[PDB]
Amino acid sequence: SNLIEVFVDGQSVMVEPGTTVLQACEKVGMQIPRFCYHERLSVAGNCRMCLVEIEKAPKVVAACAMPVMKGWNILTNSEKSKKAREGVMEFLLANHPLDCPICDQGGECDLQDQSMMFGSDRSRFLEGKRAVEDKNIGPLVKTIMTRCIQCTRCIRFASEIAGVDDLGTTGRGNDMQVGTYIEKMFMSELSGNVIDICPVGALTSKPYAFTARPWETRKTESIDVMDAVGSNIVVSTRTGEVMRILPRMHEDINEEWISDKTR
Amino acid sequence: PSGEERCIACKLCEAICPAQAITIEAEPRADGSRRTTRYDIDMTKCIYCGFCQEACPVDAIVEGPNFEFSTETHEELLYNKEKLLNNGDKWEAEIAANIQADYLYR
Amino acid sequence: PATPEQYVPYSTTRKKIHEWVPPSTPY
Amino acid sequence: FGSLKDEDRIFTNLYGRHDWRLKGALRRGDWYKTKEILLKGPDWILGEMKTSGLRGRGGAGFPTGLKWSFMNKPSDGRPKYLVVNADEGEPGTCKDREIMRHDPHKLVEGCLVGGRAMGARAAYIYIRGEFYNEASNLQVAIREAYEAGLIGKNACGSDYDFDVFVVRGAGAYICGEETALIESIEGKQGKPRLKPPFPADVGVFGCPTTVANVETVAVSPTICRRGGTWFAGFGRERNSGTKLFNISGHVNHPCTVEEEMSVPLKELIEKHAGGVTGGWDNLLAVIPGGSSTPLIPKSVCETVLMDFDALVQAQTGLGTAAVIVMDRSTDIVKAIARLIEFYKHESCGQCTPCREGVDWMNKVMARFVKGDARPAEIDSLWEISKQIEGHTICALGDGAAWPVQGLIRHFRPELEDRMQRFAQQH
Amino acid sequence: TVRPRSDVTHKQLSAFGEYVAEILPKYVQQVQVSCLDELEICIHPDGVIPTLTFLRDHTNAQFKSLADLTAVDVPTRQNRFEIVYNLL
Amino acid sequence: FVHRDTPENNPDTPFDFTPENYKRIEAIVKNYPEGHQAAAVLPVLDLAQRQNGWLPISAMNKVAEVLQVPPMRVYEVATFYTMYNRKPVGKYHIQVCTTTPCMLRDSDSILETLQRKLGIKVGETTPDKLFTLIEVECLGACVNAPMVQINDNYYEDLTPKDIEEIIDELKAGKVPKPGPRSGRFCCEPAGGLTSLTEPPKGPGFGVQAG
Amino acid sequence: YNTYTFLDLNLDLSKFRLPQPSS
Amino acid sequence: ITHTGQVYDEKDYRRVRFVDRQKEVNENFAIDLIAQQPVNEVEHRIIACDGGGGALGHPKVYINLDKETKTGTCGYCGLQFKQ
Amino acid sequence: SGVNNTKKWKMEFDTRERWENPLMGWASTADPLSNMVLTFSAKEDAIAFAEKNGWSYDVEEKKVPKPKSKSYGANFSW
Ligand SMILES: Cc1cc2nc3c(=O)[nH]c(=O)nc-3n(C[C@H](O)[C@H](O)[C@H](O)COP(=O)(O)O)c2cc1C
Ligand code: SF4
Ligand code: SF4
Ligand code: SF4
Ligand code: SF4
Ligand code: FES
Ligand code: FES
Ligand SMILES: [Zn+2]
Repeated sequence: SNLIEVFVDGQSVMVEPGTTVLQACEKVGMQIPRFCYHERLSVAGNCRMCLVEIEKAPKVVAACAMPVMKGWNILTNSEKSKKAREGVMEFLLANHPLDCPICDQGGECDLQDQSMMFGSDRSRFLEGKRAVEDKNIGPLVKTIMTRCIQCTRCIRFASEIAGVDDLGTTGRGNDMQVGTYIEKMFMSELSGNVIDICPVGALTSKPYAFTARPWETRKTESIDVMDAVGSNIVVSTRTGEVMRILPRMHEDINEEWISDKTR
Repeated sequence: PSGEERCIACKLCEAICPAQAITIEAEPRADGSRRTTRYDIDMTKCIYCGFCQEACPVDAIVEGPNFEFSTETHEELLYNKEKLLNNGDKWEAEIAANIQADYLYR
Repeated sequence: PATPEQYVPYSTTRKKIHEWVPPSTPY
Repeated sequence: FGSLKDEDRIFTNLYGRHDWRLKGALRRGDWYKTKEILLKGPDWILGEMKTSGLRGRGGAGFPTGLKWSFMNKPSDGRPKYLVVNADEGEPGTCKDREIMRHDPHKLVEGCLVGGRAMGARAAYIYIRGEFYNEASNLQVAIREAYEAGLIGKNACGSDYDFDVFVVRGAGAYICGEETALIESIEGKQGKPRLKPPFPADVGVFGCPTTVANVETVAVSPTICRRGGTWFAGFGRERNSGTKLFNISGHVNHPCTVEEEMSVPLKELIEKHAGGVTGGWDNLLAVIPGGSSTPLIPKSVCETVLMDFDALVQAQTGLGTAAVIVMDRSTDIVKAIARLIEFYKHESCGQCTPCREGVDWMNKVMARFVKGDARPAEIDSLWEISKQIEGHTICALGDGAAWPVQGLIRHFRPELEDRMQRFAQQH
Repeated sequence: TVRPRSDVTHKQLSAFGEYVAEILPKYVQQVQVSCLDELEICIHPDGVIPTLTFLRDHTNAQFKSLADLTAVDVPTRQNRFEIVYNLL
Repeated sequence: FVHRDTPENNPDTPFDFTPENYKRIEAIVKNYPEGHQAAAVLPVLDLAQRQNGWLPISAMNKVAEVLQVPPMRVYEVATFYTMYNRKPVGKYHIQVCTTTPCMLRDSDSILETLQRKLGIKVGETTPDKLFTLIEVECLGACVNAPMVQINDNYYEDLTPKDIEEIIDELKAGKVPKPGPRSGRFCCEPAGGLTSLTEPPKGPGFGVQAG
Repeated sequence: YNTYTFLDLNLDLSKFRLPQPSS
Repeated sequence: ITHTGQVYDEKDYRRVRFVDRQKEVNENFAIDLIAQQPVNEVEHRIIACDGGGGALGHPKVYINLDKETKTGTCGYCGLQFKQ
Repeated sequence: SGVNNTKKWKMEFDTRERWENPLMGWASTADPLSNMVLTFSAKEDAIAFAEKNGWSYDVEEKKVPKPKSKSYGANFSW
């Protein structure tokens, strides 16, 4: 029994050594607001939107990369870990272009919600926003990347699930642009998953560009017939015609990913 | 003014329309732009609550000062995008004065 | 500062389906 | 206290005036007890630094001995390594440039003396790419040393093996960070890693590694060869030893003097270097540790001597101990404004706070210099500042917030007037 | 944006909730004063006429008027309908 | 940060390390642990820059090949560092330090003088392609706050007239005595050393039995 | 000094450097 | 035919509707009216587009007219801007 | 990536005809029980309701992600 004991706001759960602070909150049931952390993608710590405060500790730690130690009580709803989110969300939104009624990840945004639940009622950014230059990554992914929160999920997926290391970060400072330095299309199977994995609607699907909006889509859980892996999928139908097929998780068969063909 | 429809098919106006009256199926318009191919009100379901004119982030859908538009038939009330757009190509001299008159209070 | 112009509705939708057109000449 | 004796000044070749080369170094007698020291034991070397109580000579201050002690743990089959960062991007750190241009051997034997303390297989020295000249001087010095057999396998006629390498920096201040340098060596983009995997346990090429300011590596051999306690006496309590002080800007004779630590701030411009240009009353403010540390206004300048404990009491950091001085003719607001411009052109952008936050303060700071921004905005930059301070992956966001905090803390009335000035002319 | 509330009420009513629970131990299963400062005495269905009679006709608790009787239906619960009687 | 292929700057241009350069290439690698040729990128990319200042997309791709790394890797390294130039810099790339330490020493004062002398805006190459001026950040020689770096020359304590002498020497002739100007050397308290004048104590001195 | 001198010094100190470990 | 097609096929029985009647069809197609507009030349790399108004126009988005190769088009007005 | 909409068991009915209104092109239907998504709190309480009302059920077991061990340093090994 190498369980080590750690407190989630007191629930005092016991966890394997080496579980991240974010993971400790999950078993109690709490959710750390997170961007740039995906379960099957490497921890990167880029957003730091997950800062929490372990007890009687000097500073906030990143729940995505901090291994929980013995008897650290995590305080996920403290007066501090909320100023550590009320102030990060201030930043992600500051350089963000307000085109939420263009961003077809309208109701499918992990950045409006977290703003709308953990972030701030107002804005203090009275300055000028930035803009990046839309490029062509293919005929399947529409990268309106002025939306990008530089969360580097895309770069990792492209390098750890699909082995195609074509995507990458270029430039430093606020100028960092996440894309393909030369315009080479991201041609690979497993390509469309980037859409599903970018929480921002920077790069989204070009065929399903503007045909719908997620609250309307009635979602029926079915199976992939295009290939013999039989990947689980959810067919999103509106008023009786299929609008999009996106993956639903099956640990054994398709664990959150589906092929470019069956989407 | 230029002549470009203001509606960018958000679906921020049937998600609130409580009478469930609006269906705005859209496409990329072949300019690369984003516009409706479909828009609808069933004016025999609408309640003139104006939750569509205050939600529209672009001031596309408004609710004009007409109230003499009675009809002898049921079909003349299921407005389409072209009985609302040329409708808006009619009262725009009379709408904008009232928008400009109440924009501050809103 | 009886009329024939009656609004009539549509289905302004681009028909959303395509049937196989059978082969023109036989085999 | 002060007036460090030349007989106690470690970097005797400072200012050149000697042969930075080996024969000059031999007259310096830098390689005098190297064989003995290594022979004594690694444990003997760390005992010497623990007794010295030396603090980090780089911007961060930590006990040098404890940091080296961490990777003194038994090897797990991965070669342990030494990384010496000769990058000093911080403004006013010409401190290190001296030890590469001159007395390069001081650092070469610092490397092997330090190497056996951590049992490092080899040491890589990351000099700033800009210092092409400096890079040329050191490998000439490194080449001399091996030719002698001072370094290499069986280095200094001893069982121990060491190899020293020089790595080209490429104009990045962040490459100076403890971890980011490691990534630069590894050849990936210079982006810091998180601290959970501490550099010692996970490292350059995934092996245990340790990073030291070049000054920290350089003084080791002399602290051990000479009496470490000898050095300890110079320091104040936790603070200890002489650290090079660079005074630049608004002083009659700007220079880097390795005078003793714990120096009254009023004394080092007045006694050595050059008295503040225009008079000691023409001092709008002093930047003690370089751009990262908050500036202190004259009122506190004469009061606190230069040592890390005294400065943290003062709310400022000894850091690289780069003294930047400002007279009353300066625009306090535009001065700090360019340091925020210094950080927007330089932060890696890996972390959300620093990326947008530093750019956000840059935009507000530029408006503040013009005076276009209203008075209420000034405290809002306060609040933006601490959001960046505790949330950043590395310390640079820590560093960007402090100068902003200093300007609001002591010069809030002046910024309000610039606010007022623009409002009046409309 | 935080309701102006009186703590006097929470306490006073909480105290009545203990009073009712003591006077009728056989039918009351749980009494709780919510944070909206309102009181809820949850009674076994058999206690519907006893509990309401005590409240309609007790000097220290006269609850003469029935504001409403409604039934929330939580389908999950075994006993789905939750008849609720609000009295003044 | 996007390489839109251009006839001049494109994959078409052929880049290959001179027989001599390739040699240098290997030297670097061995410095790094075996099977870690990947680290050679920065140093190697630097020799591609040494070969040619332009370092076009073709040159980066070549580096990837030599070190066996993924091109994007190399592209990311080149974009992150200012030392590498992805555009053709001028023969003499003059970089003026304008951080606060230098500014307070009228570093900017130097700038105005250099713009006029080169008769060109700050940030671009002279028509002659002779010099390129850029407002670079701290160079680490703050002690001599007036300062400009010309292809490693790294001059210091420069005054309008000082730069004047220097720019003329670059324009006609070469090697214009690169280094400080006032004679303060490197970090000399201008008035006097005030220290280190006492002779070296000699080896053994102070050993104190360590 | 010249552009290739720093690396040529490295070219020269190759032998000086003993072997390097392999993963 | 409406700006979005919709034209009924001759055989479509859905044509009776317009008998003794007609078809509501807007003659002012926005695909063309917006093309009958001058590309807004600008000096700055990035430009705003409040929709020609503050609170009476469309949400304010900054467009990157950085490449003459492409005239940025605010996703809301369809206005092309010529660097 | 929000997991708050995958915690309560739902009982939805079969999908029958969704067709087109000839006049306006809207989607029409004759399945009265089409928009019905009862929400329970456990398999046990959903099977009970369906059996209670005489409907046929097709229970599908829950699919919680298994624990996958994540470490920051791991990506630095060589
Ligand atoms: C943005 C940034 C830049 C830094 N630059 C340098 C530098 O140029 N030189 C340096 O010695 N330390 C620098 N540091 C500090 C290092 O992270 C590290 O703490 C230090 O090099 C350790 O040296 P010491 O322990 O010998 O003091 C920097 C830190 C940050 C966050
Ligand atoms: S991503 Fe698209 S939706 Fe989410 S906020 Fe940015 S714009 Fe609005
Ligand atoms: S694209 Fe989507 S995923 Fe890739 S970085 Fe920008 S946001 Fe994160
Ligand atoms: S009308 Fe206003 S709200 Fe309804 S879709 Fe068009 S734009 Fe969005
Ligand atoms: S007004 Fe008519 S249409 Fe607009 S929202 Fe209320 S009901 Fe729906
Ligand atoms: S989610 Fe923890 S680092 Fe971004
Ligand atoms: S600021 Fe120019 S020398 Fe450091
Ligand atoms: Zn617009």
